[PDB]
Amino acid sequence: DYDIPTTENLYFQGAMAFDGEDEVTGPDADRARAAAVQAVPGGTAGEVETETGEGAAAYGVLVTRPDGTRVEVHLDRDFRVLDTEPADGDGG
Repeated sequence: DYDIPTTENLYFQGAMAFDGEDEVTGPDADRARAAAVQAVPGGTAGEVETETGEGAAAYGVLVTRPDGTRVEVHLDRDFRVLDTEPADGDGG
């Protein structure tokens, strides 16, 4: 929701974000802790992180199972951050 509403599929996840998708921090370390039970309180283990990169809105939204698995999506007005990333809880 923080990123640009004119992104790729980043405007689809936000929908389920109205449940319990709170604000994370940036890295997967925080998203895994929040999206775990912090974002799973609404309906699914998926929160929303907000980071700052070289672009504009270096934020992300992860949503999956509160078992450590999350789907962090890259959303940046950089016009190149509209993809997603399967959060393995470790963050590679």
